[PDB]
Amino acid sequence: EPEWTYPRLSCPGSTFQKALLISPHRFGETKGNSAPLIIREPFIACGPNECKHFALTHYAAQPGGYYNGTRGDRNKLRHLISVKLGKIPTVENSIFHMAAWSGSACHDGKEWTYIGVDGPDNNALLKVKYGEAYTDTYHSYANKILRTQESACNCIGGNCYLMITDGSASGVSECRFLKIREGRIIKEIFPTGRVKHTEECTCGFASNKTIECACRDNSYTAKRPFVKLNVETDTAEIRLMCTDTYLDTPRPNDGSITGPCESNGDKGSGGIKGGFVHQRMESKIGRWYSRTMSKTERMGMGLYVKYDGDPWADSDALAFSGVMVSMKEPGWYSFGFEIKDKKCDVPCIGIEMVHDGGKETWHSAATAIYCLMGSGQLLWDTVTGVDMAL
Amino acid sequence: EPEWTYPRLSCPGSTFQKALLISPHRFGETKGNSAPLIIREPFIACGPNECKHFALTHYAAQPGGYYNGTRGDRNKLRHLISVKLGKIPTVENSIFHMAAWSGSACHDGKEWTYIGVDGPDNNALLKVKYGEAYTDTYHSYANKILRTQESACNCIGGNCYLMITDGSASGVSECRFLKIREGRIIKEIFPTGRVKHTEECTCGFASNKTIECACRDNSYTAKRPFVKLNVETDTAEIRLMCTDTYLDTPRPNDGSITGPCESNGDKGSGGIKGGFVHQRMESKIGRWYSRTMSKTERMGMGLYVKYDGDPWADSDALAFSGVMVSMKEPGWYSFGFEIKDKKCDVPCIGIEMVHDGGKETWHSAATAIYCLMGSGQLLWDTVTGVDMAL
Amino acid sequence: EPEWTYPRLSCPGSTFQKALLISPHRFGETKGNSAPLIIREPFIACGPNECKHFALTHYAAQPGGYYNGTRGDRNKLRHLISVKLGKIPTVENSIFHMAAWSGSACHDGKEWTYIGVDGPDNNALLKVKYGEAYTDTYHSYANKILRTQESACNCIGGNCYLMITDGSASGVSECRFLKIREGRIIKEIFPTGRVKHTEECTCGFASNKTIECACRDNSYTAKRPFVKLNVETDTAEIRLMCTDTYLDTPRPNDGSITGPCESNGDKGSGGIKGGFVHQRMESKIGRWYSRTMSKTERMGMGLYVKYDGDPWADSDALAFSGVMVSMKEPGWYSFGFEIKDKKCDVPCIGIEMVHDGGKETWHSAATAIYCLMGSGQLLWDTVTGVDMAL
Amino acid sequence: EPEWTYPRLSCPGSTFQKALLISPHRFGETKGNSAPLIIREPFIACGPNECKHFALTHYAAQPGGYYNGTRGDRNKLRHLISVKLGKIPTVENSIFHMAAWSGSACHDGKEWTYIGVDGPDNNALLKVKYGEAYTDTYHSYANKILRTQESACNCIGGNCYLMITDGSASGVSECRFLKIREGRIIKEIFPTGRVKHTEECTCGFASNKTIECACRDNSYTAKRPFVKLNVETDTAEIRLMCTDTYLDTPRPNDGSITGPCESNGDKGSGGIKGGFVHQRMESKIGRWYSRTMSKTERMGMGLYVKYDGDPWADSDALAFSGVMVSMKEPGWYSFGFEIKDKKCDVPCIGIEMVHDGGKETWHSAATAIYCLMGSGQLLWDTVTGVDMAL
Ligand SMILES: *[C@@H]1O[C@H](CO)[C@@H](O[C@@H]2O[C@H](CO)[C@@H](O[C@@H]3O[C@H](CO[C@H]4O[C@H](CO)[C@@H](O)[C@H](O)[C@@H]4O)[C@@H](O)[C@H](O[C@H]4O[C@H](CO)[C@@H](O)[C@H](O)[C@@H]4O)[C@@H]3O)[C@H](O)[C@H]2NC(C)=O)[C@H](O)[C@H]1NC(C)=O
Ligand SMILES: *[C@@H]1O[C@H](CO)[C@@H](O[C@@H]2O[C@H](CO)[C@@H](O[C@@H]3O[C@H](CO[C@H]4O[C@H](CO)[C@@H](O)[C@H](O)[C@@H]4O)[C@@H](O)[C@H](O[C@H]4O[C@H](CO)[C@@H](O)[C@H](O)[C@@H]4O)[C@@H]3O)[C@H](O)[C@H]2NC(C)=O)[C@H](O)[C@H]1NC(C)=O
Ligand SMILES: *C1O[C@H](CO)[C@@H](O[C@@H]2O[C@H](CO)[C@@H](O[C@@H]3O[C@H](CO)[C@@H](O)[C@H](O)[C@@H]3O)[C@H](O)[C@H]2NC(C)=O)[C@H](O)[C@H]1NC(C)=O
Ligand SMILES: *C1O[C@H](CO)[C@@H](O[C@@H]2O[C@H](CO)[C@@H](O[C@@H]3O[C@H](CO)[C@@H](O)[C@H](O)[C@@H]3O)[C@H](O)[C@H]2NC(C)=O)[C@H](O)[C@H]1NC(C)=O
Ligand SMILES: CCC(CC)O[C@@H]1C=C(C(=O)O)C[C@H](N)[C@H]1NC(C)=O
Ligand SMILES: CCC(CC)O[C@@H]1C=C(C(=O)O)C[C@H](N)[C@H]1NC(C)=O
Ligand SMILES: CCC(CC)O[C@@H]1C=C(C(=O)O)C[C@H](N)[C@H]1NC(C)=O
Ligand SMILES: CCC(CC)O[C@@H]1C=C(C(=O)O)C[C@H](N)[C@H]1NC(C)=O
Ligand SMILES: *[C@@H]1O[C@H](CO)[C@@H](O)[C@H](O)[C@H]1NC(C)=O
Ligand SMILES: *[C@@H]1O[C@H](CO)[C@@H](O)[C@H](O)[C@H]1NC(C)=O
Ligand SMILES: *[C@H]1O[C@H](CO)[C@@H](O)[C@H](O)[C@H]1NC(C)=O
Ligand SMILES: *[C@H]1O[C@H](CO)[C@@H](O)[C@H](O)[C@H]1NC(C)=O
Ligand SMILES: [Ca+2]
Ligand SMILES: [Ca+2]
Ligand SMILES: [Ca+2]
Ligand SMILES: [Ca+2]
Repeated sequence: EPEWTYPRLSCPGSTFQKALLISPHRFGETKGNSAPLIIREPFIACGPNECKHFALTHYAAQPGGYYNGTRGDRNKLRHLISVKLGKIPTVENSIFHMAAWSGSACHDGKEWTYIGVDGPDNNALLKVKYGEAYTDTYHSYANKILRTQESACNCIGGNCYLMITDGSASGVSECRFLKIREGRIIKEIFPTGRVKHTEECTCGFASNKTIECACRDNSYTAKRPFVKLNVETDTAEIRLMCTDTYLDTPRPNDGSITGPCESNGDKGSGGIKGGFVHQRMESKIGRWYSRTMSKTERMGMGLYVKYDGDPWADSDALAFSGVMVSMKEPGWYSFGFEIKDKKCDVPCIGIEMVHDGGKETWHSAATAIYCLMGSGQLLWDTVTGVDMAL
Repeated sequence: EPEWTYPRLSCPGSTFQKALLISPHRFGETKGNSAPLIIREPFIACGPNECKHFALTHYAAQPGGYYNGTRGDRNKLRHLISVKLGKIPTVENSIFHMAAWSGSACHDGKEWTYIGVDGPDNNALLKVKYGEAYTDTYHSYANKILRTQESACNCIGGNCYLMITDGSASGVSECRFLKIREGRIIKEIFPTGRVKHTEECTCGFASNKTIECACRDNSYTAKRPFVKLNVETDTAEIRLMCTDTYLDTPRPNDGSITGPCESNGDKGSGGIKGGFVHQRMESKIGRWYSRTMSKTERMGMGLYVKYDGDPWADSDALAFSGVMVSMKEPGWYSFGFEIKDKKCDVPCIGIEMVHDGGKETWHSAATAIYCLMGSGQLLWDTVTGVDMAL
Repeated sequence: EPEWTYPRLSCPGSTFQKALLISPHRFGETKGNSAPLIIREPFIACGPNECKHFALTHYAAQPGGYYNGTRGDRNKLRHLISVKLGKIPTVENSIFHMAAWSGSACHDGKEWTYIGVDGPDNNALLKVKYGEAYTDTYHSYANKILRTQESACNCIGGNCYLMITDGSASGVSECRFLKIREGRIIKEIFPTGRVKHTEECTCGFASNKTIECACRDNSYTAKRPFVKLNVETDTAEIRLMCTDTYLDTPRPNDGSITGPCESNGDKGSGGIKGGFVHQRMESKIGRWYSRTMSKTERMGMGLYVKYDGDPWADSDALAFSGVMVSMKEPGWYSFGFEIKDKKCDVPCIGIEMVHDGGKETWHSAATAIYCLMGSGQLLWDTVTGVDMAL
Repeated sequence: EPEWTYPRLSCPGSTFQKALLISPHRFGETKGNSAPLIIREPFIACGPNECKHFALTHYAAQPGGYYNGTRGDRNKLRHLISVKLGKIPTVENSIFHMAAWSGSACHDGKEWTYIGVDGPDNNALLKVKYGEAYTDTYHSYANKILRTQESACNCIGGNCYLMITDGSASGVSECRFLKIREGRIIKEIFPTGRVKHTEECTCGFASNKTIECACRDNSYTAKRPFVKLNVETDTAEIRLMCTDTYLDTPRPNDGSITGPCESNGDKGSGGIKGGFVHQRMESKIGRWYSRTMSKTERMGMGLYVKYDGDPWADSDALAFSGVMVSMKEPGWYSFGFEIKDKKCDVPCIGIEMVHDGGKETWHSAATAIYCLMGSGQLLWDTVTGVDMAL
């Protein structure tokens, strides 16, 4: 019989390495006979036995004749799909969980919870599934596009925690946290602090008592807002990441934002979902982050790390760990997830690599995975190997 | 070991919402590489661990060369098929249960029961299959196209109840109920009351004591015949629904059929199978129905609910719960099924959205899913997104 | 924990009915995107939990460019493949058990045994697999094409019995029986009686003590040789089926072979594998057989039945049960198999329907299934629905 | 719960026979609708319930547009993949374990261990994965293409032994052995003796005490270096095989290398990985090897055996056990693996049959399987049946 699940100490290791590429569109050419789903916003969640690869499909394959509109975001056809990690997400392999143009998922130890937001922009609806059953919803509270993590949610003792948000992308977007248990919302958590704009949060456990998320401010700053959730007291505070190594895109030169830690600075309009995962140690806490190689475009992806301290107060640059994606390749969304080993947890970062040929062709993505493994320096970058002309 | 299942209290919730679209022909294009089966009359039936998506195929794929005939109903090629709900029903994903040009299925908590009618129009044969084995048959009794539900049948305590009917579709078709147990028919129940013409009943549990069916008079009325089946005494009775919200298609204007409740009215000729599903609470029962948005065409699909009362006597209009399919998309057969959550049941409605381009091109169908979830109003509607020309 | 398996009493029923068609080539057209394996000699075997559909593929799909040679029999590419019954045997769905141009399989209650013969004609080799492991072989003893049942073998108390044979197709072919236990040959059984030519035997249990097979004489008679295996004493006798209803193809007019029961008669050169399954009752034994509608070509397929008596001595015509395949459709190999219901066994007959366009096109087959179900007369025939020009 | 596995006595048997052909490119034609992966360096590794078929893909299918590069070895796209043995390794059937341009895997009785080396030629990285989790890494030690077995590694009592090597392939490559446990490297074993150049060892258990490896000197000899690894003391020693039946390709004429056993000889430059597998009896051990039928080209594959004796000292020619691939078909890499039967182990040899049409067309491979089964001589040989022009 299955127990609830808890964050365990991390596995030993001092560096990340290239783990695995999932590039479906290597098989999307017209010469071929394969049918990979057009997707975006991939993310991964692992339970005690499998890891699932999730995405939002446009309900189209390549090749096909429904490309037109695949470079949009919300519509009545977007679905949350998954396959077992390491399987190519195709028409036959994928499972379609629910209609949703925004999503999340997480395993509590007994069951999968699936999260999908759909509906009209002025009144969207967060839906929840526990296994195969629809169990609860949540309503827009700002009437300006309710949306969620695009990342794994996080469960502890059967309590699953989920960031949601609502409000103008180019203005105020106050996020809330949901406390979900066996598919049903049992508490809403309103953060305090710097709440102006928080979205597309990437959250993991820093401890058995705290969740941390690095988030996106699409409006005011290239600093990432940084949430701290206290799971023992069901309360949350958000302050900007003080680090000179600004993690959003677009962004100014590192350390060029003058003033106190909460200062917004410039080139802070727009943003990108960023990767963040915890290395939990006995007397240490490892914080691993990812950001675009370009300060302006979605190209390349870098790995950064900082042990200990307070991300709210420390202005120190993050340590640069290595190049995961070269600047000559697309570097879009990235996310954190952990694989459950037998006795310990393995932290990993995934990378969405979008094939963008403009609005006059199909628009989709591959997923690069990096994971904490062994000692040394990160050794090799990743390429999609896709030529969109085929 | 497993035990027999019984209807449970429904899960908490106040409105339906868009769950899931299964739209195989989104990958049905010449430009592509997939092979979705040409099907019609879909329905869903869920068990303690799996929900299954059934349909009647024509034993052809799109694209393919065997379109001719796919706009017909009965032939030697038709087979009851299924995929796990959420999977695209393609040549490879599908499983072929039996030859059938009319079907049903249901889980008793121990095993799947599958039901398929095939054979000549003047001597059809209902076949029962329990798991992998074929176990019993029922004979035509009117020699006018013996036929069954096209929706999930209903199992309580190992006993599965099923509507069957036989007769001219422009005249009399007195239906019967079969009591099946572990694949074998143990009692025929002959309903009393308004028996002139019943078919394509959508049935579900109103309690541990009563099964209710909303049906189709293809001959005499636009009101749906409404079966109450007492499961304790194995007796059944039919009267027409009194509600001014007439549920068949075609139909006249709401509340325009004058006279006592049993009055047939104008626009009786013709019909369509309608969604019906139960919401079982503490000491009240909600009844959820679906009808096409057009009075005469198979376009659109609206949701309606009515808590309590006797459906044989309540002239009251049903409450309009929302638009599931717009008047600009096809709305064909609809059906009710329930999903099993950990401790309670989730009431759902499925809509068949047929792609119809005439007898000179392929003729298949998508399936839209709406389920009780959360509170509020029903928000978004469903399109199939299919271009029948691609 | 699993027990060994034994023949149980049959399920009640007095007639066969059309159960299920598996016609992969409905999806083989060039307009399509599917890839069904080119196969022949299909057969089915069921264990306590699933039923597997077996065949010998030419290691080619349709469409493709390896048709040339698919109208042959033995080569270094022929394999024994299977899928779960009701699944279309395609390149992806099928599993490849072993190289073999002749085969058999059966479940003992704990495990699958697979049988495949390959090698050169003058020295072929019978191979055995127990689950995934190759466990034993058997050698040609006549150097003239060692070959086997093309049908399910039969297990009792963990002992699986298998017909094999060797020798000229147009001359003498003395069959032997193998006693196999957990993948290894533990006894060879040499029949006595009329041993001149016995091949492609279709065997089932007539009792907990006897196996009966109806076989093919390709050389001397259109009567089917009829084996009786005694499982309590590991001994076997073969005599010709005395019945006027000659079951082989080609064949003379019924009852036209004058003389004693063992008389060969004419039109007895050549032959066809014929279907045969037992209806085991308390005080009765049902023997169900199938034979071509044509007396000369492989067209149509008929169902016959006789209760009780001695098939060695009785000259009475078999009772005609109905037309399974019309004479306007191909009727090639047929076979018997039983599905295990919960408390009882269900007898069924399968029919190989070859698409034969000559040697200048592909050459493959679909499988029609009929099964004992309910009372009355067999109601409907089967068609492949395939146009080989597509 | 499961327990650790140990080598068991082999099953009874005296000769190998043709088991199974996996030839994906039989469905690789333009005329068709399949998508087999372009792979090379296959190998098999079996566990207590499943046997897995591994390969290194180039992340492309046939037909497809990414042929260019598929005749190379190392690039960022290469991934270790697998299907259950008997399944066609296509885009949909496959699972992508990790990025790797050199690989291995093995089961300890509790879990799969997967091994993949990727990275720059001058700083490769071996990655260890235990089930779903990445668990450890090993670094280049010569900065000359760290690389591993390309065959199953070897687990006894939870300890998995693996050969790795690093060095110029036209010079020195002193190999090492890694002792892995539950994904983690717990000891490096540095072999003594003839260490000049070892690589691509094919390893297997000779007893509960000793692992034996037949390897490849790509530089100095056509004799195979032969590792004896004592598993009790974790020490290893290498000397060359003395047998006149030299096993590398290219090679000179048998018994033409004159001198003591350690003598290198002519035609040392170049090499190929060879099949090697153990047959463990009461108190004797058979050693089965494979070598290409041509002295200089990668054509054909023959089987050889030698019961007992010391392979470091036995000048005796090995007994020729048969032709598996004719001199008219490709014979590339070969490898040994064992299948687990109920109470004993089944020794097997796998052959890589590469389809080579030059650097201007696709470059992939089939896999032939031979296993110990029954007695006699080895009968039939294997073709792949592929036309590289289709
Ligand atoms: C239609 O009819 C069926 C059959 O009667 C009803 O199903 C039963 O529903 C009741 C609840 O109404 C169930 O009783 C409960 O069982 C709980 C344990 O879960 C399992 O229990 C056994 C094994 O322990 C299993 O065999 C079974 O399948 C259950 O899944 C108990 O924990 C509960 O007891 C607690 O609750 C109350 C106080 O709140 C008290 O009884 C106790 O003091 C205790 O605190 C509870 O008794 C019963 O198990 C169900 N049986 C079956 C076969 O399903 C349907 O509810 C009914 N539908 C209606 C009425 O709409
Ligand atoms: C390499 O090393 C391993 C570990 O020592 C050996 O594996 C053992 O092999 C022996 C046989 O040589 C096994 O002993 C036998 O166990 C049988 C039962 O099967 C299971 O037993 C237990 C549970 O009962 C399980 O834990 C285990 O995994 C087995 O699968 C017994 O029935 C046998 O006993 C009978 O046989 C003889 C007489 O013939 C007597 O011992 C008894 O009187 C009795 O009649 C038998 O003892 C042992 O279980 C194996 N262990 C493991 C962990 O696998 C390998 O054989 C060895 N390889 C070599 C030597 O080549
Ligand atoms: C916070 O989450 C739980 C809080 O209890 C921690 O998990 C638990 O960890 C303990 C020990 O780490 C486990 O207890 C036992 O440990 C002994 C060794 O002393 C061992 O022999 C037993 O077999 C047993 O495992 C306990 O089972 C485990 N529970 C679960 C559900 O995992 C967790 O480590 C904490 N997270 C941290 C510290 O980051
Ligand atoms: C020949 O095969 C076996 C020979 O024993 C028969 O199967 C066995 O049948 C008996 C009864 O049919 C089963 O015993 C028990 O029956 C009682 C009822 O009296 C029931 O309450 C028990 O639960 C139990 O089932 C026995 O279990 C069963 N064994 C197996 C392995 O199936 C079989 O019926 C014979 N075949 C014939 C007669 O055709
Ligand atoms: C809706 C606001 C938000 C910020 C602009 O848009 C996101 C940015 C997009 C992006 O930056 O690539 C992709 C996301 N799919 C989108 N989210 C939704 C719900 O549409
Ligand atoms: C045969 C009577 C019945 C009522 C008109 O026909 C149904 C009409 C249906 C319809 O109105 O679309 C299609 C159904 N598939 C068909 N059922 C059968 C068994 O043919
Ligand atoms: C080899 C003798 C036998 C009788 C002519 O041939 C069978 C007849 C063929 C047939 O009658 O259709 C098909 C069988 N695949 C074949 N068996 C083998 C092993 O090739
Ligand atoms: C790099 C040294 C080694 C020996 C020549 O190369 C091998 C030659 C092999 C060969 O001879 O065909 C192909 C192997 N895939 C390759 N291995 C790697 C890691 O590239
Ligand atoms: C459809 O089939 C009928 C016969 O069944 C045939 O007469 C008709 O021409 C076919 N239609 C087309 C468009 O080919
Ligand atoms: C293969 O790729 C190289 C560059 O990587 C390119 O120069 C060459 O032309 C390509 N070959 C073909 C046949 O296109
Ligand atoms: C698709 O783009 C076309 C241009 O090809 C444009 O006319 C239209 O806005 C879009 N239509 C749909 C259905 O997406
Ligand atoms: C296939 O048939 C061709 C004719 O197209 C003939 O030349 C030859 O005998 C056959 N070849 C193979 C490889 O089967
Ligand atoms: Ca920003
Ligand atoms: Ca009507
Ligand atoms: Ca004959
Ligand atoms: Ca050499």
